[PDB]
Amino acid sequence: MNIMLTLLTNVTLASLLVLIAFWLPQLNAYSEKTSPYECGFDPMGSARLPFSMKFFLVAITFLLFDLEIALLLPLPWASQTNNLKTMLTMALFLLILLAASLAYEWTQKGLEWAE
Amino acid sequence: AGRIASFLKNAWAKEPVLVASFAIGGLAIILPSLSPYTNYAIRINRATPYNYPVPLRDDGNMPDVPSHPQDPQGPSLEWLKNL
Amino acid sequence: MTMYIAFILSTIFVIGFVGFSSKPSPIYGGLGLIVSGGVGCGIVLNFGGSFLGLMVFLIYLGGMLVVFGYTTAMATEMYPEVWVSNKTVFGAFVSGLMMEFCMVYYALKEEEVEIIFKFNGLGDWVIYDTGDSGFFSEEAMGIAALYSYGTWLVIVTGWSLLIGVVVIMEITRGN
Amino acid sequence: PGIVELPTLEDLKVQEVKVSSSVLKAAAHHYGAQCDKPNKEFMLCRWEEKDPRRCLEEGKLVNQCALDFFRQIKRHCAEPFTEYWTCIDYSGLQLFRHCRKQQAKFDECVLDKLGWVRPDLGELSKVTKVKTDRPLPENPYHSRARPEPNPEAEGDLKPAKHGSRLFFWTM
Amino acid sequence: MNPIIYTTLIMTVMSGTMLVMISSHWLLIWIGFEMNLLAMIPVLMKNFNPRATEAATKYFLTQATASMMLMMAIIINLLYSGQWTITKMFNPVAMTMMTMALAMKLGLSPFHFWVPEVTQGISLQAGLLLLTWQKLAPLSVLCQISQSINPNLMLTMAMLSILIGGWGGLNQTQLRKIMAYSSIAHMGWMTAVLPYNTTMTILNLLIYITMTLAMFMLLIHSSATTTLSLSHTWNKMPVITSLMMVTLLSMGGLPPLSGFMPKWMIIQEMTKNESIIMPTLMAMTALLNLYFYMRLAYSSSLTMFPSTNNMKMKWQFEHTKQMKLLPTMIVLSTLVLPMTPALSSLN
Amino acid sequence: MTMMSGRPGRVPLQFLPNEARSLPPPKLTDPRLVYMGFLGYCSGLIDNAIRRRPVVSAGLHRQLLYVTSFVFFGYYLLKRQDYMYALRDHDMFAYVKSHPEDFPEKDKKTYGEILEEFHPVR
Amino acid sequence: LFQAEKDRRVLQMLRENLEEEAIIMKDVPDWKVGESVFHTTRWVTPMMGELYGLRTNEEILSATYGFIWYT
Amino acid sequence: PFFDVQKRLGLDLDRWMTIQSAEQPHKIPGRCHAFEKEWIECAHGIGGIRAEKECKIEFDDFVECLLRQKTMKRLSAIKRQRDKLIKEGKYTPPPHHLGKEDPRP
Amino acid sequence: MPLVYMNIIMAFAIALAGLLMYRSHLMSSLLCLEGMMLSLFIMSTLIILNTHFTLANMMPIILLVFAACEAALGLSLLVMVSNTYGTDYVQNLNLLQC
Ligand SMILES: CCCCCCCCCCCCCCCCCC(=O)OC[C@H](COP(=O)([O-])OCC(O)COP(=O)([O-])OC[C@@H](COC(=O)CCCCCCCCCCCCCCCCC)OC(=O)CCCCCCCCCCCCCCCCC)OC(=O)CCCCCCCCCCCCCCCCC
Ligand SMILES: CCCCCCCCCCCCCCCCC[C@@H](O)O[C@H](CO[C@H](O)CCCCCCCCCCCCCCC)COP(=O)(O)OCC[N+](C)(C)C
Ligand SMILES: CCCCCCCCCCCCCCCCC[C@@H](O)O[C@H](CO[C@H](O)CCCCCCCCCCCCCCC)COP(=O)(O)OCC[N+](C)(C)C
Ligand SMILES: CCCCCCCCCCCCCCCCC[C@@H](O)O[C@H](CO[C@H](O)CCCCCCCCCCCCCCC)COP(=O)(O)OCC[N+](C)(C)C
Ligand SMILES: CCCCCCCC/C=C\CCCCCCCC(=O)O[C@H](COC(=O)CCCCCCC/C=C/CCCCCCCC)COP(=O)(O)OCCN
Repeated sequence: MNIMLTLLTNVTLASLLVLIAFWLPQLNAYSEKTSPYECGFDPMGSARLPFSMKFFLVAITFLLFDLEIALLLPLPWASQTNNLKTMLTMALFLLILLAASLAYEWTQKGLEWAE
Repeated sequence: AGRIASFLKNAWAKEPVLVASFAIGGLAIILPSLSPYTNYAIRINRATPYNYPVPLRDDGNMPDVPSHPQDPQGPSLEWLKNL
Repeated sequence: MTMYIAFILSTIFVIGFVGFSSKPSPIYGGLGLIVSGGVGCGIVLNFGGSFLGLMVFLIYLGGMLVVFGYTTAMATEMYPEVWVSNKTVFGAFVSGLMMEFCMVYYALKEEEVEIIFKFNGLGDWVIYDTGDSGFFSEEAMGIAALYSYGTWLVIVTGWSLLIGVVVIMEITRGN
Repeated sequence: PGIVELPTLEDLKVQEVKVSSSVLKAAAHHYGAQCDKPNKEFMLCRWEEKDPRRCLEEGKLVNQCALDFFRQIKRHCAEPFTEYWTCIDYSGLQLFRHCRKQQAKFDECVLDKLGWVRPDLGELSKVTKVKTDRPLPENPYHSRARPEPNPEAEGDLKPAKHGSRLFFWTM
Repeated sequence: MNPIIYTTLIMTVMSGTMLVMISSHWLLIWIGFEMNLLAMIPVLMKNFNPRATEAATKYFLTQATASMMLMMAIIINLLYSGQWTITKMFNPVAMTMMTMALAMKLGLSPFHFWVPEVTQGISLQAGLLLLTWQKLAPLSVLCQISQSINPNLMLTMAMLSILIGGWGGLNQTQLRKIMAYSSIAHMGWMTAVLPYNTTMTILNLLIYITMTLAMFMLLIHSSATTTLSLSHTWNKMPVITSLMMVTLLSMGGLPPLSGFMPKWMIIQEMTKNESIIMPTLMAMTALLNLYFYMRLAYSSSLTMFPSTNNMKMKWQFEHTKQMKLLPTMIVLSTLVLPMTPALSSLN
Repeated sequence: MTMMSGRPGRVPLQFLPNEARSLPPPKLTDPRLVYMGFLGYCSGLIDNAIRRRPVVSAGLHRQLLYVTSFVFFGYYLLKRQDYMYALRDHDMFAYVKSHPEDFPEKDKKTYGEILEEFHPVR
Repeated sequence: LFQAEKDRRVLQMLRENLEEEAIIMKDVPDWKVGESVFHTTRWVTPMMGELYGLRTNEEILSATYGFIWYT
Repeated sequence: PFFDVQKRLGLDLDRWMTIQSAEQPHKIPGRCHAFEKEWIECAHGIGGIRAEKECKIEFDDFVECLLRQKTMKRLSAIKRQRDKLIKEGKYTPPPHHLGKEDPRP
Repeated sequence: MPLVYMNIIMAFAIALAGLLMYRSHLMSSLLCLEGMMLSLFIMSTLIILNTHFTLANMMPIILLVFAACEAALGLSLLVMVSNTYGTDYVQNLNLLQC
């Protein structure tokens, strides 16, 4: 309830700042002024054209590696269990396979951006 | 004996970060199995009373079970305060 | 009925689902899924699952960043579509909103059976536990028991993630 | 499927222990040391009967014993105890760690006024035995009679008469 | 692809199937399906050739949709009973969702559209694996939950699969699409008897698997994926076409061949349950499969098609790599009817 | 439905329970075993045919292994099948014994007392 | 001590709800007052809709979301 | 189909997580531990067909604990009658149901 | 069932419907797959929290993990298709017929 009030307050303040920014000054909008910026000359093509990703395989890999932090985040609570020998074996097993995943991608040239 | 030394020298000269990370990971894997304190941690995790200790019904032949918390029978935590 | 917070959050969840289920430009679709993830995090927080809600919100923020990056490369479509830019997308969005409002109205003041069972409302506060004890979080202990009880689960999950790295590297190889 | 039996409002009447949480935590260790027998009797009843309606009289004795305990503290040294729980109350987490001087003053009062010894680390969490005249409940789950099992397999195994018997096969 | 990587992907596919087969918890069965699909996708793309990419994408979309409905059914069942064990599926809406998800995974009609396309788009080894190993996990799940299965829905999909496989096979010149439609029809036969007797389902699966393995290995031996390409084999290896003709006749279900045993065993079972119209329609519909097997037999073995001059060069070379289990598979797919009573060892 | 999948006391992956030892083993001259050996011999002949070797006399060690493996597997297959049919018979007889009111013994009339309709052929 | 007081608090709330049910449903055709919904006769922990059903929204909100919302 | 290697080897790969009455961490019980325990015990070993008919009382109680449908129906029937009785005005709910109670510890 | 459960189930149904009714972009369908996963996560978490099944608290996390493997798989395929056509339109996947 307090956090909801905090979020509402922050968003309201930011929106009021935008509203003041758009309603206080004098606006003289014309076609030359609102045209896209590309250093003084008109743009050649559209900015909505396909823009190649050279790190596409790292981006897919980041999806799997990001899910492994979800598996490792409860580790502080897992250290409170009585089966510390089983727990430590599982924690290290997950980090070793995580490192092995990185080793496989690294050696097979997966971390290099496409040219 | 002689190949591994040259390999280690070359790795330390070119990729010290990988040598440091592999050494730290190897120590992290190995050392817990050789430590006397690893048992103590388990014992500490066993001494933490998260839930209520439900009393037993005294059947008359339960010598090692205490009748009062301050009675000498039962588990002791003297090893913990001196640690 | 109290403050209608959970019902409002679930309604916003459904509205976000309708937004990305309309199949407009992916940039917009990604935004609708982010809204749904945040609101579902709020729903789970309102039930005592702080860790699960925060984890799902974080995971979907990362996934939607990757999806945005992929959309700018392979799903660009020079005039990208917003919900009001095309009759099909707007029609699907309006159909979703109308169907959700119809279901809510039919289940709210009266008690209809739709597919499985019925509902009278009463607010979701009714079905709670009343349990009073604890120096820990039950949800946290349940999640942490993965490393002592769920050894088999850890094994299969870790193997699947390693294989996923190998598989993505095999698929995109080409040649 | 039947009316739920409930106690009357009068059976639920008892002299309340109207001290605050910090007051209870300041006296918690000595209280657990001194009022252990009725407390353990009530907890054994509660965990054996699985029904709050069957252990009201033991809860009343728990309240009565807590009243006697607090009556002894107020009668012998209320000052030292009051300085101890007031210091404990200030903390947002109600920490024992922050009030060790006040705790010493209270412990040394109760040691010579009443001979009370503060339990050591590990003692209040022991599992203890309880002597009780309350009979052990027979069917606390109110279980129905379990259905009888399918009978058994008995006898020796003989080859199937005239083999497999599948259509034309003679074996 | 590296041979070690191929080997470990094959082991992961098999491990997912076995995880489904040994699990008592629904979540582990779902995990087994996910693990199977994850390693299955790169096997379909082993040769790049964009048709393989298309087949892999279609297969992934179908199987991911089926997995989602399967998970939803698991969760509904859990909601209506705090149970994770695979059992008779306490909720009927959950049961319908589960049956539809498994029918999508197997490719039963009307979820059958993907099988011909994916099979045509992948290689013959990938097709062999897809049409033999991939059926084990869903059928093993269906055997377990068979008691709670609604007969009207399952039998409707079974009849639809038999009809659609028979009709679709008639129009095909490509061998992989013929195999796919044959697979759809045999899946329908398997699932028609499932609510009555799971031992008959297992028996039909085993006989279909040996027949499919023999047929796919004979098509790998003679590198033919079209009818006209297979029509050249009489002029290079007549024995292969003769064994192919006998295997096709067995797949048709003609007595005294091995193919006949499952149908004979299913019809009988359905007659003990007072089902007469259903087996009669299924048996009469299987004649479409027999027709388009007979047409292939006419093309490859019972007549001689014109050949080419360069075939002469092929007369000077031998098949280098040999499939050791092909002879056993052929004999098992043809000459096994006299040992029908041994089916009692499957229960 | 699985008729005997969950029979009480059943060991999960045994293939041959101990009680099956109470049954007479199949004879080594069992006609079913001879048919398994014939299947192995046919597998060996087809192996020679596909490999383009003299069909009848190419590899006698390989043909012998085919026959021996088929016979060896068939022996245990026959043992399991016979045991499973014996179990079916045992359970059916025990159930008939334990449910007399469901299988009532009926005194049978003679054909002199039964009245069958006569349908002339003409 | 806390368990002893919690038992009495829950029981008193249930009894008060029973006394109000006896009055509200006096003239409902065949309503059995205080009738359980379970076949079994053993104790069942109340659902918080059974304890706070006839009470104000403030205490209902505090009993449902008080601990979760406290920051 | 199901190859019960867990039963054969006594391995317990996933049976620890099948039911809610099976050895939770810190002995935290499920909301319906008694109901599921009674239902499981009643139906143990009699087979699925027999259990469905003979343990229907236990299973119905367990389902009532799980979803509490009858409890919500009863509470709704209580509050609808109370609303009707107050709208025309002859109930006057007691002061301890309006916030004027003297709370107990 | 309360209104929240039906809202979650309706969200799943809307996502499944969204997946089934294809428009043009492949990525639009991968997003509906992700939405179906999110709806399942919320539904199972609500059921698990409500009944206080402590061990089951780890299963949604597991459910999340295989959600990523399925997404990463799909995106991988979306790359190859795009590399063939310069477009992720599902109309291009028409080389194989029924
Ligand atoms: C009811 C009772 C009856 C039940 C019936 C059950 C079902 C019956 C069968 C059902 C249908 C089976 C269909 C099989 C399709 C296979 C597809 C295939 O392989 O292609 C065809 C293949 C085509 O060959 P090709 O195209 O001429 O060759 C070119 C190459 O492909 C060109 O490729 P390349 O150049 O890359 O060559 C590499 C090559 C060469 O190989 C190598 O160089 C070896 C290299 C070694 C690398 C080591 C890597 C180790 C690291 C990886 C570790 C992975 C761990 C995964 C586990 C994770 C667990 C979390 O490797 C291969 O070709 C394939 C390797 C196969 C590996 C098998 C892995 C088995 C995994 C077992 C999983 C279960 C484990 C327990 C799980 C428990 C639950 C968790 O030829 C055949 O396979 C003909 C068909 C063979 C079927 C066999 C007949 C059925 C079985 C009969 C025996 C008895 C069965 C019953 C046993 C009863 C229990 C005792
Ligand atoms: C720090 C964060 C918190 C800030 C706290 C204060 C919040 C400030 C509010 C934010 C808005 C700042 C805008 C300040 C300038 C006023 C702009 C606008 O509101 O005034 C005119 C509003 O007038 C409109 O023409 C409409 C007038 C009437 C029509 C509808 C209004 C009906 C209200 C009835 C009024 C009659 C008397 C009411 C007495 C109470 C619009 O004129 P316009 O040129 O476009 O905008 C450019 C303004 N310029 C000229 C200064 C550059
Ligand atoms: C028979 C099969 C052998 C050959 C085939 C291999 C295929 C299987 C893959 C690996 C098999 C291991 C699975 C065994 C199940 C684990 C659970 C059991 O063994 O006990 C655990 C023992 O776990 C230990 O950590 C040792 C086993 C861990 C093995 C390390 C992982 C290596 C797996 C590598 C193969 C998997 C695929 C490839 C990945 C690289 C924990 O028990 P514990 O905690 O006392 O008590 C729990 C009960 N409590 C909670 C109520 C108290
Ligand atoms: C075309 C003919 C079919 C060919 C089949 C392949 C031939 C090779 C045989 C495969 C070798 C493995 C089987 C024997 C090894 C050990 C078996 C044991 O470990 O498993 C037992 C199982 O034993 C097997 O089921 C018996 C395998 C025998 C297969 C042959 C039957 C073929 C049907 C008759 C057609 C004629 C074939 C004659 C061959 C020439 C455990 O029983 P259970 O775990 O409780 O049942 C699991 C399934 N349930 C619970 C759902 C029922
Ligand atoms: C026993 C525990 C093991 C696990 C614990 C470690 C935790 C995680 C650590 C590893 C994470 C993943 C490592 C990824 C491996 C990278 C492989 C690789 O690609 O290496 C090459 C380089 O080659 C190497 O691998 C570097 C040297 C070999 C590995 C490093 C040393 C191996 C072990 C050394 C320490 C052993 C213990 C110390 C002994 C102390 C001496 C007595 C990369 O360089 P390039 O990108 O090609 O450079 C191009 C620009 N010039």
